Amino acid sequence: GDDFQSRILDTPLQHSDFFNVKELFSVKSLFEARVHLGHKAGCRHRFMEPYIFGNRLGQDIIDLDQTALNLQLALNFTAHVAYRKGIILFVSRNRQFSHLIETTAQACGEYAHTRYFKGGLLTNAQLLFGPSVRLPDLIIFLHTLNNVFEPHVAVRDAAKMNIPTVGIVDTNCNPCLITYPIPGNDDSPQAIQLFCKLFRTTINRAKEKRRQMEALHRLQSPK
Amino acid sequence: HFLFYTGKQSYYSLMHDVYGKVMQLEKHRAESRDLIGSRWLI
Amino acid sequence: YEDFDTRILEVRNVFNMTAKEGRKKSVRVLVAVGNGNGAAGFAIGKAADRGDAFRKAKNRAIHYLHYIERYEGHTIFHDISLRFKRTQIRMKKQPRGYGLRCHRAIIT
Amino acid sequence: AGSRLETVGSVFSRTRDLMRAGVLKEKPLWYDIYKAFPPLREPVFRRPRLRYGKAKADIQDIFYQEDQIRAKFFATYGSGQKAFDLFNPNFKSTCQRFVEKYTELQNLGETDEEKLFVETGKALLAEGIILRRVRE
Amino acid sequence: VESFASMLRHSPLTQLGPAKDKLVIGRIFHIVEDDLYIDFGGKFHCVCKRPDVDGEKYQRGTRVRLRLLDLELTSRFLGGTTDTTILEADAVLLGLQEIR
Ligand SMILES: [Mg+2]
Repeated sequence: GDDFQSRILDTPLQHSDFFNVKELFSVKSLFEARVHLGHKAGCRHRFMEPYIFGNRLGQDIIDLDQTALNLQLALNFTAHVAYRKGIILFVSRNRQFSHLIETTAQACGEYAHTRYFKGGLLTNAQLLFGPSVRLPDLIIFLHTLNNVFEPHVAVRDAAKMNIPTVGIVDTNCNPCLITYPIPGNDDSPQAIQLFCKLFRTTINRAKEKRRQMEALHRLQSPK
Repeated sequence: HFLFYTGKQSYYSLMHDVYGKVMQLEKHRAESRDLIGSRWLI
Repeated sequence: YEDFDTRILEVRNVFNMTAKEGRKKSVRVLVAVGNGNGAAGFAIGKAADRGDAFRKAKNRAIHYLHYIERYEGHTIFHDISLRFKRTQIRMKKQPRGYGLRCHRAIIT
Repeated sequence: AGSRLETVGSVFSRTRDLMRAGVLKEKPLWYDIYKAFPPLREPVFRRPRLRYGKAKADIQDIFYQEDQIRAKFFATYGSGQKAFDLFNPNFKSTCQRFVEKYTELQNLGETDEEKLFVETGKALLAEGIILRRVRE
Repeated sequence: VESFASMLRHSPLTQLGPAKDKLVIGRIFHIVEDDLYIDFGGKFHCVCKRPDVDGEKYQRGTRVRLRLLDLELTSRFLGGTTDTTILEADAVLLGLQEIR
C-alpha cells in the first residue's frame, strides 16, 4: 500500500538516467540539425558567452558538447516531471513554428501556448481562468524571445510563481532565469523540429513508464 | 483541452484546424463560386 | 495566515490633480508582515479609502515574503553595511540580551 | 502566500525558504526532482551590464589552417563554377579538393607556397576540373 | 565517435568561407504569392521574387541556384546597444538547377 506508492515515486530518483534519455540524441545528431548555428556577433548576449564555441567569420558557433550536457539534464528533468503527471506547457511566439509546436504538444499529451500571452496569465490566473485553476508544473520555452526581440513575458512570470522552466536559448537570448537552459539554434526549422521530437519522445516514454510501473507494483499487491 | 492556457481554447482550436487544412492544400498542389448569395457568419 | 502579523510603516495622503475633481486624494499605505519566525515581507497599497489601502497592502505583502537568516534565532549572522539609494544602514551583530537598538521602523 | 521575488535567489531556493518558514506545507512535485538532478548553474537573476574601458569578450575566432589556402584559391580562381550543396553532409567542393591536394603535396615536403599552388593547379587540370584564373 | 571540433572543421559551411558572392543550391519550401522562401542549408532562409521567365517551374521542392550575400541581415543603428536583425538571409536567385 504505502510501500507501493513510495516505490513508484521514490525509485526513479535513485538512478542517474532512469528513462535513458541519453540515447535519444547525440552530438552528431545535433550537428546534422544545425543546432550549433548562432546569430551574428552583434546580436550576442553577454550571459551566453560561456556556451559559445567561437566566432566563425561573424557567426557565433554554439558548443555542442555543453549543449549535450545541458540537454541531457533538461530532458532528464522533463521526464521525471512527466512521470509524476505534472502539467507541461510549451511556449513560443515564433509564428513559423506555431503549428508545429501546437501539434507537438497534442502528440505528447501536454499543453501549448503559442498565441499572444495575456498579462497576468500566471500571476493573476484565478481571475483569468477560474477559482481553482491548476497552473503548469513546467514550462518549456522553445523560444524565449517575443516578436519584438524582448524576453517572453512568461519567463519572469514563471519565476514569480516558482515554476521551473526548460528553455532553448540562442546566442542572443538571456538564460539567467531559465532553470534548465539548452544552448542551441532556435531559428532553423531542422533544429526546432529536432527539439520538438526529443521533448515528445521523452514525455511519452515517461508517461509509458508510469503505466508499467503501476501495473507491476499494483499486480504485486494481490500477488 | 491542450489549448486551455491560451484563454480562447475554442477560437484557437478552430484556427489550428483551418491552418492545417491550408497547409495540406498548399503542399498537395477551378471556379470557387460553389455557393452564391451567401454571407460569412457575423 | 493567523501566524502572521501586519504592521504599518507609513500612511501618506498624496494628491493627483485632475480636471474633473481638481486636487484628488488617495491613501498610500506601506505595510510590513512577518510571522516572527524568519519570514517577512512588505508592500504598498494605494486607494481612495484608507480601509481599502490597508487591505490592498496587507494581502499584497504576503506575496513577497523574504526569508531572513538569523544566527541562533536571535541575531544576524554578521555585520551588514549597505547603501540603498541615498539611505545608509549599518547593522551590527550583537550578543543575547542586547535588545533592539535601532530605528523605530527597524524595530518593527 | 508566496515569494514573487524573481530578482533574489532562485525558484528552488525560494521554495526551500517558504517551506522552512512554514507557509508552504506540501513540497511541489518538481522539488525532489530538482534536488536529485539540479542544473549545472543555479538559476539566479543577474542584471546584464555593458563592458567599459578595456574589458573585452573571450570568443576565439575560428580559423583553421586550411583557410590560408582557401583564401588564396578564392582570390585567384573565385568560387568554383559548380554550386555548393550544403544539404549533402559529405559534399566535396572544387575548393575543398584543391586544399586536399595542396595538403598532399605539402606532406611530401615541398616548402614553397608558390610551388604548392601552381603544382596543385596542374594536378586538378589532369583530373579534368575546369579552373579559371579569373582576375576579374 | 567524431568530435564536435572535427565536425565543425569538415563542415560544408566551414568550407564555404565567406558567404559573400558565393554560389549555393537551395530548395523552395514555402511560397507566398510571388515570394519564394528558399532554404540553402544555413541558419536563416532567404526570400526572393518569382522570375518572370519559367515562373510556373518554381514550385515547392524545386532546387534552385543562388548567389549568397549575407547569411543573416543585421545592423546596429545609432544609439543601439545590440544589432537589429530581421531574421533573414540575403541571396540573389539565379535560376533552376539542372537536374541532369
Ligand atoms: Mg535565434
